[PDB]
Amino acid sequence: AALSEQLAELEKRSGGRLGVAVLDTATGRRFGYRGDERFPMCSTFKALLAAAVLARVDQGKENLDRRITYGKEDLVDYSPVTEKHVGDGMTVAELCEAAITYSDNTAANLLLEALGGPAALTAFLRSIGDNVTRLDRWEPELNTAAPGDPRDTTTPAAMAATLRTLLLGDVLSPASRQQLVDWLIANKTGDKRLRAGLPADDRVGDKTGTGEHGTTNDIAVVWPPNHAPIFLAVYLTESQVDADARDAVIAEVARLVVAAWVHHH
Amino acid sequence: AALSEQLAELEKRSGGRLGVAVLDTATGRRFGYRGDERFPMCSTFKALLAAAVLARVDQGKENLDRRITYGKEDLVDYSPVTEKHVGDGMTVAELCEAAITYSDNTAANLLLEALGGPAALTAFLRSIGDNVTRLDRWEPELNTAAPGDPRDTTTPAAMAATLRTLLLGDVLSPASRQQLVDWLIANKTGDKRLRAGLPADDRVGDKTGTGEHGTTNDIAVVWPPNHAPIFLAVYLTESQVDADARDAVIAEVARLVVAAWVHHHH
Amino acid sequence: AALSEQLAELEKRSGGRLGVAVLDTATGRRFGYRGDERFPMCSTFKALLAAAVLARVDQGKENLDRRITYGKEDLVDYSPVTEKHVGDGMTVAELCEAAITYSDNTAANLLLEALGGPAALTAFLRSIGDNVTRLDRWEPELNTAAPGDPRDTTTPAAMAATLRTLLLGDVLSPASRQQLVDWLIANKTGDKRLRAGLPADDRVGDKTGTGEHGTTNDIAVVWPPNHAPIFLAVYLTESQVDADARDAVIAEVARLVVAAWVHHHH
Ligand code: NA
Repeated sequence: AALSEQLAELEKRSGGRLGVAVLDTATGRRFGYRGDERFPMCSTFKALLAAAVLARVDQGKENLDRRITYGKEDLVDYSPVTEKHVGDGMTVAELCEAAITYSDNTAANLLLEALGGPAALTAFLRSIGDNVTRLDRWEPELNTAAPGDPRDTTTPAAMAATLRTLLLGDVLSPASRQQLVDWLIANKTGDKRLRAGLPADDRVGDKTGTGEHGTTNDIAVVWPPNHAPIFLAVYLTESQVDADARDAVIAEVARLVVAAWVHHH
Repeated sequence: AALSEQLAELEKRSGGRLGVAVLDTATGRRFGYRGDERFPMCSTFKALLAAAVLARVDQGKENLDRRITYGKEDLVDYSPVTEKHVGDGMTVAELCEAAITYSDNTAANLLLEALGGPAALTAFLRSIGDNVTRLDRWEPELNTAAPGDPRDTTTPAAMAATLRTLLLGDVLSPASRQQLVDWLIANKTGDKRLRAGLPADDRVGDKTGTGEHGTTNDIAVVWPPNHAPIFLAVYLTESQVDADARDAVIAEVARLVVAAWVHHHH
Repeated sequence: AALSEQLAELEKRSGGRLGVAVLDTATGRRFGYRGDERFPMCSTFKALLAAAVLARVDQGKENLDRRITYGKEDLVDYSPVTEKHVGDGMTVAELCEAAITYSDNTAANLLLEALGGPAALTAFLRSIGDNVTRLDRWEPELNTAAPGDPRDTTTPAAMAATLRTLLLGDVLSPASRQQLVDWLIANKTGDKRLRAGLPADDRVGDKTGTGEHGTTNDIAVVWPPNHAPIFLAVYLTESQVDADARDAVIAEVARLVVAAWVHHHH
């Protein structure tokens, strides 16, 4: 396969370990490069976090309008949205929007205790047939991305399959599926990653992840024109190139994937 | 409200952080002073622990007559009932009664074991719509009550609303609801707190909490004569006065809330 | 009871603490020697781990054919099967077979991950009415078997009753019940323990456990000829004799139990 050889070369240039999974729901075709290896998910877990909250909203156990207040001691790093509402708090819906579109870390911590902690998120994932993904820690510790540590990891194939189930399955109500899609489409953190390499007329929703040990992740749902959605999970870790080059690797994966798919047609 | 100002002055005299929530089920009237701030709940969680046990009994995954045995090495501090039954053990019902009416710490640990741990209690609370309260540790570490630590915390408003759903809603069976009510009414540890400030003809059940960093708590269900229950959750932490004065702060909160309620009518 | 006196003297020969539980499903008779006390499970938990995985297969949330891959660095000690499939991985069914019949430790960790962790296994046991057994750690730490540590423990009576409900109750589908039975019957690690002392015409399935502090365990389901199943949970810890002599204690428990049952019938 030419795409696998292309990704192996791109992986070698990055100096780290690269994981790619593609799921085309029009064809059923799947592609994987290290698709069944574990990678630190980092903030890419926040897409699953909002899904578990929306499921509880569907169950009548949670309300998007419920207001959550907090103090300045509850703020952790990379919280550009929650740092502004120490005085008035934020609603659950506003916290999910901040956690997805701005990768707000404190918002994720507040939503995690709304669920009951990382084990509750893992249990929700087990409840929908994801027997692979696991969340173990809170922010910011879940971003350590140490080699050999299975904590807070997923595989590209499992993540892509889980999002297909979340966005297109019967797990969430039609209202919450659309809300999760709307949040991912409105992401502001991934202009340099998968979105950069995708054709401009593609409708894209995505959630990014960044961690230590040169970790750069991006997960997307892609709607080509008059085309069923394509799910894409890219994970890069242990890489030796700088932050901008790691983003370009993700963008390069997008270009390689699209160019592999123009051959299938 | 004059009550908010009165509690502000009482909070000032306490030197700490005071949290108050009132839930009046006869009218629907609610009141809160820092009702949405997190407080170390300490032993007040044992009311929710017993409810989670009773829910599993209603579930017939648990039996109130089931006997649990333990050794002296399993005893933690302040366990006045469980320390007397190292030889013969205690039933689940006896452990719940000991955990509520005497705030027995080892009894709480054994019941947490019967649940499957603090995360199992949190999961039960999430199953009944409490998205705020969390238990994270066992006895006695859950009582460290460090400022800024969200572990083992609740808010006054959440605890009052959860106590209401457990005692009035249909989370528990009628028999289980009456049993939890009976345990709370039979409490022996809270005579100097909310009970002290309430009118004598009030039917009251309560659960106390005490911890480090000058922490003194009390949650209660109060039935005035010919009156639907009123749920009351009071949390004091970081206070700078001794334990006797902290109990007096809780008793004064009951006096102020009652005085505010009678002024609401006459 | 003579069997109680006999187990008492045998316990003292072992130099440690001995726990025995018998559950005869033909008559309902149950026997216990320290059947209420907690013992470190060690690998005996893997029988419950496979049941929890089989329950999810019944629910359609897991597939026995699902392949799991792992790396060289993921292997822990005592992993005779998993160490040969770093390249090709293994299916869930293959991991359950290795975890049960060879007591493979890495296979158990991979299956614990498929569940969501030790707390997920404990939650499954609470869901079927086992309010006693708890798993807290992963391999190999769960085999520490420190005296007084309630982590990763069960009681003989709870394990026998749980094994009974898993193999004969409505928890699992008949297909997964038969699969769990077939795995236990195919165990390769218990020839020197309970199986050694049982009559040769008995059909036996078992799961062994071994840990530090001289811990030697074995749980079994025993089919005598034309007789309903008998469940037997034997736990030994803090033993002062070597590994072979600890194995011989378990075999002697089987001999003592069978002889006592011979007296029950005649
Ligand atoms: Na004892």
